[PDB]
Amino acid sequence: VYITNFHVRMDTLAHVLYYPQKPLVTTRSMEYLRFRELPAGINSIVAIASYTGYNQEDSVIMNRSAVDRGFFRSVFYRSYKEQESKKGFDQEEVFEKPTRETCQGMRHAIYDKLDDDGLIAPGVRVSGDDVIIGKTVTLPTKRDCSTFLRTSETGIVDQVMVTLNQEGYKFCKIRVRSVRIPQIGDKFASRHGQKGTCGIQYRQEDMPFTCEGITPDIIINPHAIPSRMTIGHLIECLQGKVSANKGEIGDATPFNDAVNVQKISNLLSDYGYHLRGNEVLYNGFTGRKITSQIFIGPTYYQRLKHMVDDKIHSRARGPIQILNRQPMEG
Amino acid sequence: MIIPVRCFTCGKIVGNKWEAYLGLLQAEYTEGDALDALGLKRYCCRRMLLAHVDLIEKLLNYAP
Amino acid sequence: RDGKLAKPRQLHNTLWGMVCPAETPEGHAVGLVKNLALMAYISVGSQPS
Amino acid sequence: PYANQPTVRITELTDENVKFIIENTDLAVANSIRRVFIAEVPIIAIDWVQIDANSSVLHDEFIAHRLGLIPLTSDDIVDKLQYSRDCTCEEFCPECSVEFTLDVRCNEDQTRHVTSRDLISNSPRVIPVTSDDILIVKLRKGQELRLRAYAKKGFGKEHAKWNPTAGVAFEYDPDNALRHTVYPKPEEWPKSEYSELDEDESQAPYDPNGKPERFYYNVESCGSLRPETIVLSALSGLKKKLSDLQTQLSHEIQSDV
Amino acid sequence: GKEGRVRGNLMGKRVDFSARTVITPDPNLSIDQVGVPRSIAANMTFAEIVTPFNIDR
Amino acid sequence: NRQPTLHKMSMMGHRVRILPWSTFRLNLSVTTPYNADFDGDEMNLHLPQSLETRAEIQELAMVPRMIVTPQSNRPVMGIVQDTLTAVRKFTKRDVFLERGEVMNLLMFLSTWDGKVPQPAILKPRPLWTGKQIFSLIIPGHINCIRTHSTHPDDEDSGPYKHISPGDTKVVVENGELIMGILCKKSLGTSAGSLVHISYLEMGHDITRLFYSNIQTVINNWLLIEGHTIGIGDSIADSKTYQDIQNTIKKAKQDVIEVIEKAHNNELEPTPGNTLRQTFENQVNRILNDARDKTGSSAQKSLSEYNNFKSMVVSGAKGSKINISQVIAVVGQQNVEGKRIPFGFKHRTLPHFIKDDYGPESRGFVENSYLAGLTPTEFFFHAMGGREGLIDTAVKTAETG
Amino acid sequence: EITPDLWQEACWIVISSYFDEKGLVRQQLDSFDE
Amino acid sequence: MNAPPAFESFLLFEGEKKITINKDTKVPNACLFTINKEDHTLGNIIKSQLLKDPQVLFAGYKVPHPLEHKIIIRVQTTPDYSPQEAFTNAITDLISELSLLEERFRVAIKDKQEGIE
Amino acid sequence: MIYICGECHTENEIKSRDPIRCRECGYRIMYKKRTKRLVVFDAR
Ligand SMILES: [Mg+2]
Ligand SMILES: [Zn+2]
Ligand SMILES: [Zn+2]
Ligand SMILES: [Zn+2]
Repeated sequence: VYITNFHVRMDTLAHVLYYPQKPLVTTRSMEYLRFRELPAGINSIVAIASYTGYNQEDSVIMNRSAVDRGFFRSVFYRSYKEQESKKGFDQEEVFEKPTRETCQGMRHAIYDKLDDDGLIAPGVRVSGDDVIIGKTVTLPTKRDCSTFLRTSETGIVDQVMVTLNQEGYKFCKIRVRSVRIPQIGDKFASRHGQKGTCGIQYRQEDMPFTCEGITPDIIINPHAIPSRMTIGHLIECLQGKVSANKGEIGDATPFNDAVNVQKISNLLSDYGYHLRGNEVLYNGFTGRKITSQIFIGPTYYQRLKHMVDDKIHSRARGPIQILNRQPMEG
Repeated sequence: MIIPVRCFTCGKIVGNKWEAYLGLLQAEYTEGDALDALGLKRYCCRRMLLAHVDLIEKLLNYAP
Repeated sequence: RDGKLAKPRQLHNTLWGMVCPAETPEGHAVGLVKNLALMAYISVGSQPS
Repeated sequence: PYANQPTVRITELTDENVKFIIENTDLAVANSIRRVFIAEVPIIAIDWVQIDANSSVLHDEFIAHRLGLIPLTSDDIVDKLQYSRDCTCEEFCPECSVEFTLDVRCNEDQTRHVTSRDLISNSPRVIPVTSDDILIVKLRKGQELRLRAYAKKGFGKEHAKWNPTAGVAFEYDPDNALRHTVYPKPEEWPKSEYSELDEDESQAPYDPNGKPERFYYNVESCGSLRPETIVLSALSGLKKKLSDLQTQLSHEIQSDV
Repeated sequence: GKEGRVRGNLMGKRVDFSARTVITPDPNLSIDQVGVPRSIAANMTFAEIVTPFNIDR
Repeated sequence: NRQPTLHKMSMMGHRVRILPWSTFRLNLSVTTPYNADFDGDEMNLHLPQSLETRAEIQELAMVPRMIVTPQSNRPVMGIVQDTLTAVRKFTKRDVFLERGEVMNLLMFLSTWDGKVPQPAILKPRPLWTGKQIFSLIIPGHINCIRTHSTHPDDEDSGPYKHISPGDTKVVVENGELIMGILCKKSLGTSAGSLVHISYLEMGHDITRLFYSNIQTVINNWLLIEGHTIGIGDSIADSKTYQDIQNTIKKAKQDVIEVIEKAHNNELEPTPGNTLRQTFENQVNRILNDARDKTGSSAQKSLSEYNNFKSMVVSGAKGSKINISQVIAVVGQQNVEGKRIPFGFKHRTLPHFIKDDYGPESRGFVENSYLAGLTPTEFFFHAMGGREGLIDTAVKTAETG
Repeated sequence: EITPDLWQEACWIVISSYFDEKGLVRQQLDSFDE
Repeated sequence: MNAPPAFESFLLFEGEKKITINKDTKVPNACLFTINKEDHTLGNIIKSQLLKDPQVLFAGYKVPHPLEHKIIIRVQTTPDYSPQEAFTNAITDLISELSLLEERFRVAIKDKQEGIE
Repeated sequence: MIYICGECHTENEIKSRDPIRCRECGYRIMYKKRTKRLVVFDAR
């Protein structure tokens, strides 16, 4: 969440998380930059293991029936501007609902969602290629223009505003709302420079469990650690497991020299766990024990901005230019 | 913005324990003892309340 | 933004406590834009009278 | 070449969890019924929301989502409800649905909590679990909310709002008598709750001609079904899957001629 | 030169029948296969001549 | 193809298989030619429209036809990040499988004839071995002799040349693994490997099945065996720490004697060396040979269950210096190929006194990544990293 | 009157005094008023 | 919409059939069953029962792709037995095991109507 | 149709091709009123 009054601002391209959480392992210099009042992330339970090969070479497996309870769900807003203008005597524009027999330059798309004004009332479900603003130009009869959506939006019209710009030209703004559930292209990153996409999603009946039914939300590959040496990533998930059992919130100020690993481990063996984080996991498909012991604990992940709904595109005999007859966009 | 209704990992119902949690921290309890007086014993269900920031109380300041 | 001379890009000893040592972008603008540390304060000026 | 004679023995019984022990069975069967407590036990939940007026702080698809995860009392009338895709009615009928209704308006200056005490149904058998209160949204002076919802029937492979259980513990062989798992230093590991070892031992001695038996369970519940009818409805549901597959099979090797 | 008419549109040009998106691992595929989503596959085509061997299909 | 096309292996002909969600999906052993990785990467595909172009793509540039490269006459695709670590553990001398697990593994072989081999141990109860199951993946009847990456060079001298107590000297005779552990020297992309021989003798259509079978079988055993990395694998016993402290203290001692005997003009320059040059040369000698024995003291204290040694030995990921940097000593930083310079006037930071030439005052980081660094060492580490980060930014444009 | 080894809580009480007054963007606001 | 609906994982289509038989031609007395719209819950419960038969030589199962819903089971028996026999004899032994365990359970919960202690 | 002022929230029908101002408030930012055709969601 980027600002508290995000309801008023009609920004373009605003992302907002549903359920933000503050870290369980905090630096003391975060009380002064307000990271516990506008946080960005969620404490997830991470396990470092090789499970089925879908998390190799910087990927993550994630729990599917935790995504169904709100995990890392978010929303996505976007605004569009239109301004009626008198660039000429006859070349005057106006918001109105273009009718088929009078206006001429329209496509065959549907114009029923538009109201009498020429704008869509908020609440409807506007899909790809759906006209939203009807603007007709008078011909020296009436030659209509309009604004269409991009392709593959499937939004819902949030609110429509009508007012006057810097000078006396009526103009309107329209905001479109769309919900984004995490899927298997999205990019997730830790707090120590480990980015990675999502490989596959398993249900709860398939993830590996502990001897009291605690399945991990994310599974990452052990090969990511030894080459880049991020050992700060392996202590905040050990420190984090003490903070959830004791009830405090940990301290990770850099040059403290009062928090060893021997002082954290000796604190953990008091709550009845192994003193290095390891646990005995059962296999989810066959119920058998896993010969090795898996290192598991809570960590703080963030959801980056690069989603896969925005990067897929294809062309097969599309529109071409006019002068050089080379393929053109649309 | 608002307390989730279910822990993401277990599935145990948490959304009805936020007002009682503030009420126990109100008197003298430590966060470690208030969480035990509510019956949260797995460290996946204690992370839910221990690390929750309540943003809904600041969006009720803007007049509708 | 493309000159290959390293001496205006490398980290200098005198940046201790006034410019963050770790935060910088990659690509072609490595070490050209920089962020200042937490307590660093820039002066505003006065008259030598 | 035949089945076994498993024996059950219950240890605890509350209104929110059961502890029992299943002796003399195979590991594959003791696990296949651990995945059925989770996935394939039917239950009621909201699956169709329509909003008439929402002037609150959360958008429409936020409230439509916090409603589905509210658990409804599904004790006895889940066996009388058809699946809405099987029933011969139209989109909805009182034979495969239950209709709810919410309508709240804030007029005083003090803020208002919209709990689950406002979900008003028509069938007195299915109500939210109130006999505290789950919070849905808070309202300010001059805001309101009103909607209509239907509650279908399904299980936990559709969506994680239809599973009836919190964490389901399970474990066997509390001491490495079989060495299924291998400790590097067997002294640093805490002793299990079910162990029978001395205070100064780490593992039982290895025995090669062993086999896993005496599995330990602990099934909690979210509030819809009693913790002892989650189990009875699972065994009665798994049996009816094999019994239906045997029909399709004998129908195949009969039509082989 | 570059972006004129001799060095920008004679040998290097934009082409059709092509797609682009992210890649993710899959250990269940042979080393000579690739996985394509259904929205890309339902867009690109392949012209197939009609012969009395494939008229009905 | 992938974003920059450097060699002809960056553009190969695949085959379509349609799946539900919305990303391109491809195998892992092919990520080495494309030089790809799955952190927000992208790749393009083009669809041949005609039939002649389809036939020529099929008989010229399909990916099983481009396993060995003419650039260096060695394969370009080998077993990769996660399957290599497991293949090394699957072919140890002591890996015995029961009956149910052997059947479950055989279910994943695409070139299985349908017979179950006789176990290696018939009594007291039947148990198969790792090499006995791997011998079914190896195609045809090929022959090869390699070594494992821990072969003691003094083993071919004495007896036990053909016995190998450590189970080294891989021997594949008549198409079946007789002895030896498999690793990157015997399955990766080097000349004379197992995949290279299988390509030279059997052809291009059987090596494909070789790759696929290895991957599927080993993954479906790994979800029984499991693999991980923690902090128990990044810590040492009490004896090793004392040894490291002692050797560091003695090195920091010797440097002081060198310095204080150079302040009384008792040093003699060597031919072609300034006095500063010989001073810094011998202090660099003292510092460099010091961290090495700390590294060896860290190595020789590891355990067989350690998970760092398990990725270093099999050659999957890592090197033998990361172990010592995590456990023993980070070492000595340097910019422009020389010691940390005097950025202030006759100082490196305002916390030292002028013209201090000691080890800790000019970049020697004596902690480990597990014990954390002090501020002055954090800064010098940042400097070294920065120069190492700029060079890569230049290299791409230059070479392209 | 001296501060012995109560230092770890004393250094974070003068830093709090700094940011409570100055802030984080006093860089921009003071050169404009000038 | 590039994501499948959730009911495709268990709900059969119109043309599909749940089970299909094919005979393996590489070895005698081998068969290969292909159950549709199924997963590990049912796949694993069968294999463990077939191994308990002293007249079965092979038994295994695999889910060829985790993103599709289909399993495969292979069986091979002695020359005086039929794979279709060994398969159906396995199922009727599971049903005889579950229905028995349900009786012993319903007795144990009503064994403490008021309480034993 | 019907518009809502941005300050006093008093609905007022603005006729086509007419200046954009409130009444009783004199304000120049108007929000269009929510539609009346109904759309249904899923709790999923
Ligand atoms: Mg990359
Ligand atoms: Zn939980
Ligand atoms: Zn109905
Ligand atoms: Zn007004």
